[PDB]
Amino acid sequence: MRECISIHVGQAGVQIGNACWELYCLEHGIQPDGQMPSDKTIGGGDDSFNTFFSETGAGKHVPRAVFVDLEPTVVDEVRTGTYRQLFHPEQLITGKEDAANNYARGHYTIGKEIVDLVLDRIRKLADLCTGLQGFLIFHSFGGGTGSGFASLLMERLSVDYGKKSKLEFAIYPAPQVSTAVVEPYNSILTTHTTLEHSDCAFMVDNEAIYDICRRNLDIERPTYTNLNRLIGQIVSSITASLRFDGALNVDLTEFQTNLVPYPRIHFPLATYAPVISAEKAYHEQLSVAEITNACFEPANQMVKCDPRHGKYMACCMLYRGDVVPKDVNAAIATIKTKRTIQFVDWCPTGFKVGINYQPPTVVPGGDLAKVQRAVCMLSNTTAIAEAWARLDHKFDLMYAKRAFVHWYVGEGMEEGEFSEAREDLAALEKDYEEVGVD
Amino acid sequence: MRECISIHVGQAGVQIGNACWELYCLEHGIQPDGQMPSDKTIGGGDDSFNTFFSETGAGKHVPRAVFVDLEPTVVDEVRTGTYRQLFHPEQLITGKEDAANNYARGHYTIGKEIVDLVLDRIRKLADLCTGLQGFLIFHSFGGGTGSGFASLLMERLSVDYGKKSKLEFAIYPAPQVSTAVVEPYNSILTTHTTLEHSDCAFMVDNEAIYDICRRNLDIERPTYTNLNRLIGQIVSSITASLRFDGALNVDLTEFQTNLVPYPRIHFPLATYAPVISAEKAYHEQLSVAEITNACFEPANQMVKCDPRHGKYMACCMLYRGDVVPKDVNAAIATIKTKRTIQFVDWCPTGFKVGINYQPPTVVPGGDLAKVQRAVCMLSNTTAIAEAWARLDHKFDLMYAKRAFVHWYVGEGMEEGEFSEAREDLAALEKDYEEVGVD
Amino acid sequence: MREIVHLQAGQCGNQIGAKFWEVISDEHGIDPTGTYHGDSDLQLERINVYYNEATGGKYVPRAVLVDLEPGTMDSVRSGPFGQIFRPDNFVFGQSGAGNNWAKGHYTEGAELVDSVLDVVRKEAESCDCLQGFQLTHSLGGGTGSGMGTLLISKIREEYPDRIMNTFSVVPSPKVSDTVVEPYNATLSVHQLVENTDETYCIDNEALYDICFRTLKLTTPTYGDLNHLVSATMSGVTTCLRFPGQLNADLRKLAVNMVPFPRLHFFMPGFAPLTSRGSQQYRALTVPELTQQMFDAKNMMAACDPRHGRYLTVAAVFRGRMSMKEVDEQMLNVQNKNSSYFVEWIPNNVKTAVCDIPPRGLKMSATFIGNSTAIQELFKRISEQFTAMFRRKAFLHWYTGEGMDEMEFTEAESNMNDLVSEYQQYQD
Amino acid sequence: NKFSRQHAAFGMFQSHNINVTLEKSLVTGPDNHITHYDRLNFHPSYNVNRPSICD
Ligand SMILES: Nc1nc2c(ncn2[C@@H]2O[C@H](COP(=O)(O)OP(=O)(O)OP(=O)(O)O)[C@@H](O)[C@H]2O)c(=O)[nH]1
Ligand SMILES: Nc1nc2c(ncn2[C@@H]2O[C@H](COP(=O)(O)OP(=O)(O)OP(=O)(O)O)[C@@H](O)[C@H]2O)c(=O)[nH]1
Ligand SMILES: Nc1nc2c(ncn2[C@@H]2O[C@H](COP(=O)(O)OP(=O)(O)OP(=O)(O)O)[C@@H](O)[C@H]2O)c(=O)[nH]1
Repeated sequence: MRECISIHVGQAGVQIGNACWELYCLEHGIQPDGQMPSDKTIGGGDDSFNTFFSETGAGKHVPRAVFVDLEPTVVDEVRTGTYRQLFHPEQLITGKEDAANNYARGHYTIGKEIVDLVLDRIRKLADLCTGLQGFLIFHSFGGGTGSGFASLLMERLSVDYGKKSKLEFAIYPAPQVSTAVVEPYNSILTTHTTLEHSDCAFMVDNEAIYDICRRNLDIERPTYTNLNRLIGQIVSSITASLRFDGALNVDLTEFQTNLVPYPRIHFPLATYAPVISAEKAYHEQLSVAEITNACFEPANQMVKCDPRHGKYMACCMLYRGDVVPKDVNAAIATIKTKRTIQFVDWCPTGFKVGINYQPPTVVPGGDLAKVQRAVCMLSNTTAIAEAWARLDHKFDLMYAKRAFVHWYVGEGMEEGEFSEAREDLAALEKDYEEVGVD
Repeated sequence: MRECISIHVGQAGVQIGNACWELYCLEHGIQPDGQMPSDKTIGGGDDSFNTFFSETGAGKHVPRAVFVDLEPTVVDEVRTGTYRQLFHPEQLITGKEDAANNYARGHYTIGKEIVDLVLDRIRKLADLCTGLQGFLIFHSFGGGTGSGFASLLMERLSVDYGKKSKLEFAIYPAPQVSTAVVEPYNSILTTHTTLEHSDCAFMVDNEAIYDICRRNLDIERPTYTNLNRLIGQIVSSITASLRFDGALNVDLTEFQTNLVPYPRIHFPLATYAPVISAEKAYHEQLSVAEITNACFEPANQMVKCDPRHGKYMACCMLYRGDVVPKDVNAAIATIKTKRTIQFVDWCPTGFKVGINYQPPTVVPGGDLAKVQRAVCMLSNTTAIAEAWARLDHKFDLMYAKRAFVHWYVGEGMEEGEFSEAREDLAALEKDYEEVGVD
Repeated sequence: MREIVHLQAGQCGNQIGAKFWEVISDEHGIDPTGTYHGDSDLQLERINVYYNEATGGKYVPRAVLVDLEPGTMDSVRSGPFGQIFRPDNFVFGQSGAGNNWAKGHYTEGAELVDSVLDVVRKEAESCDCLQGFQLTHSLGGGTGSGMGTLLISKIREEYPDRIMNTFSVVPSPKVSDTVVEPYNATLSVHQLVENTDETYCIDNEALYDICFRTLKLTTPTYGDLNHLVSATMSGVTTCLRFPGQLNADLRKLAVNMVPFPRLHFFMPGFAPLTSRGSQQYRALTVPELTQQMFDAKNMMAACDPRHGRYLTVAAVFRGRMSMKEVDEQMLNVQNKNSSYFVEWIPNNVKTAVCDIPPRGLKMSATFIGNSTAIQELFKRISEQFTAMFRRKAFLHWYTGEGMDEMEFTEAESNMNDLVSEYQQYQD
Repeated sequence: NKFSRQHAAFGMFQSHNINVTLEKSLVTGPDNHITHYDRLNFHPSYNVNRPSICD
């Protein structure tokens, strides 16, 4: 039927799994035990949860996600946390040794002996499910364990299964913040390995998530959970099409086809418009028209790009809640007539609309707004080459002065793979400009 | 439809905004919370408030005004006041640094970085409304913050929005009382800057307001609370045509067309006849005759201008309450027969009548009278040139010995702009007598 | 699971390790006798990184004590926590040290290395998988330098896959007491550079200046200095034992501090240090801590890197704080002094946040420094070495044990190589 | 003179410290942050007709 499997890699990938799964359990009314009240929704496991959770004859929900990491610390505390009784013990794949930010350490040293184990999980996950549309991969480019280990498995998931989709999401390297100066090295090591297999990559950046937060959420001191609630809300919206229905129902396959123009580049940008504090929405009103402009205001994008320096290619809006096509179609009719918005003239149409009637609910103990008209704005533009342009100069210097390799060549690599990825990147910008060249 | 936006610039011009909004919610019966009783008036925001407030589906009436300020003290205390929950936080534009009465400091130093946010505010108010007849600007000539900041925004809103009306309301400087000696400096500066853009500016003086109160209202110790309610009533009367109806309905556009004779000079004087104490009204009677005589009594004006030294050009009477045309037209005809009243022979007719059936009410815990027949007397005469005649000999002495110039030139200014004001004023008076010259 | 076994060497390391372990014991809530009083579940869980389990809930320290002089060990044994230590690891020699570097490196160690090798390998098999080892000793110390240089060499080949954490104190530059200490230091550092991977440099004069500066109590004990330095050593080790949104592994750290192999000298940095009345005169907020932790006066290792520039900086933050303040503080300090960093590497800051506050304060941090301030250090010892080797003073002893001057010549060249090795990279 | 010497002990305070500092904004709003420079740093409100930087 209409279901998928989720993958969370790295301690950067696991808390968001905790947070998002903490979110999904709410709208379904999932109790910490796993069972509903005396009210009847249990059976062979076919209801609201059947796409996310596996509430079999035992009567309690089994989320269809696997948490994989290389350190037992953060996985044990959640194994001793709140929802551990739902969660499957060895679906919480732990590790005893770390890759130490090294892509190849998590790609050669320990990955070999542990991917077979996670291969056992996925097939025992795959056999039980029926529809198996795709995989929800959450990771990080600057992954101490997220980078290397994910790259190997997606290769093995690519080679064994090339007929279904795979959905990757990673925090993008911060444009001017670097908590690691080997975060650069592994980044294009990951991307050059993933360009030839990945289907569609969605990225976010923490700083502008914060920049929004202390702009309109009014919180100068957010918590690390708030970021996770925001991004957890983001995926909740994109999965709301899966869960519920609306005026039209759209699937990840359509998003795959209609967004990415050509091979290689598959890197669009998401954005959620109704991000505001409760007291602000308290005495103000929201409708589709103004939030449509709001998601089109550049400072509301969580990626440090000036769209005026680029050109628009694709855009996707998912209207979750009470909306009607009338004001929607007129409003989007206006945005096409706008002149500052510079789409490429190749595509007269570049928009994908998704209508869902369900109003997005508030998380208990939350900080978000009270939204009945919501949208996550998936879009891809040509203003993204600067980020890789921002990168390559950070790299050409360091590789030239040839830093940290004694760590890398010390545990067994050579410089050829570091070389190949640079023209792989150099292919990207020349690709990115030539598609920008009309 | 039929609506306008209010602007209150200056910590002087904010408590007057506090009173009028407080007054307005009364005749509408707006609870301080922002919701009506169980009576059904809420909706998409379309009723008596739709011209004034914005009571959308949220059910909270939102005043259509922006409170810009440069010192956080007064703006925060009202933000801790009674109706602060009604008020929108960032239309109470709080302030951080002061212009120190320096028009130029407010016009240049801080005004640049704030106007965009105000420009951000005004377009959001301009975009939501439909009729947008004009703007209600509350300011002051001798504004420590009112002077400089009003001038910059009106310049900016003139260049982008020049098709709607601009209603200006400022305290006229006290001819013999000077709370600041820099006050004449900026006051003429505003006039020469505002001569070429402002649409309709209405002035008033507090001393004569104080003169009135212990004459007929019989209070030797009033307060701003007493002062602001008087002007707050005044704008309430002129806006009563906007809310209520009558025998005929008139609008600011008719006011613009019919009051100002010629370009440049657009400076009429307002008056309200049935100013009287409650007990004096108690055992006496009001009718159109005596109030017509009262409104044309020279000492009933709030400006130190004696009509028999000048000549009338424009006059308008706005009857709010239970009045018949029979006694009015006969009375004004007898007024036309009057010989002391010396209108300019250029205009055979110079009166604009406004009839409204709604009786003006009293304010709870107030000091006004209980009036059935009221009139706002906005008129114009040539007896005003002496007011600018007073200012020039006030200024010309100061400029010749160039006192306090080191402050202004110290922060980056010169004498040419000060020079331009004097012939702009000299042009202003020389126009005054030639139109007076028949 | 990955654990650590400690080595206690030199007559300072005896003093150091004694304070080092008791601070840990008082932190984790075990009484001096050893019967743990259950108070925190997390420290109940992740104490196995350092201690093993004995009978009746006794947490046996996995540290090895080595010396030659019983009285120091007798004082250590009679200490408030000597009972938590075992007679097993009490290994020593029958000889008076004299603290000749040569006797401890060639004569006395010869019959002592075998036993201590047998010792350390028994506790090595006692636990499963190490991160590595750490050593407290002195570079100018007499007896510790001889034993350490011997053992670090042997542990290199037999486990070449772990951390060679060395923790040595630099003697006072103004006075070394031991006149032959410059010989001892120059000998020691030669084999230190290739064998070790990590080294902390500590100096008493700066520590004395700390009492001059913020302790403000005129006459402390050297144990008080031990208390201060143990807190710094404990602070960096709080990473591994405690949970939180920080990466603790020294490998996760060392690859981030070390650009090139010759880098092993690292300079500590600590967080709020407070005077008599300023405990209740301080508004504990991150900006003041970041100001305080980045104070040249707060520095305690060698000297002020003001004369040089900053290669790599890494600071671990302990307490209930958040990533935004460190981020905005990092932007501030980056924009504050970008020029005083090296254009060689930007973003040379590596931040870690420990959510578990210490016992006694909530907001704290530890910093480790890699700058160009060590030139003054080994340049100082260079003139000492050249002057004392100019006329071969105090040499007839060292020739007696069978040592020759060619060792000194090629050793000094190694330090002279590091002089250019530091200078060329920055200057 | 008890407080004096117990204060006058040792040396007297002197700034060899790292001159760290954060430039603040000209607004009290915990959301808007604009200085002499970077005056376009604030939350953009939500316009309904004209999109961002229409002109
Ligand atoms: N996506 C995501 N990123 C996080 C989260 N928490 C922190 N981060 C950021 O993501 C980075 C994590 O990258 P890595 O350090 O390589 O993580 P790892 O590969 O799983 O292994 P470690 O280095 O041991 O943590 C950190 O530097 C954080 O800035 C999170 O919960 N989710
Ligand atoms: N509009 C108004 N004016 C007042 C009030 N009370 C006194 N005034 C007069 O209005 C003038 C205020 O002008 P400014 O001092 O320039 O006001 P500002 O520019 O907003 O800044 P401040 O100097 O802080 O008041 C004073 O000189 C008073 O004579 C009041 O309640 N409302
Ligand atoms: N324990 C201790 N050692 C100190 C102190 N101050 C300086 N030191 C020096 O720290 C050095 C390290 O101790 P060890 O390495 O054990 O010294 P050693 O090998 O026994 O040899 P000697 O220095 O000749 O006594 C010693 O050499 C002392 O000179 C102090 O206050 N306490």
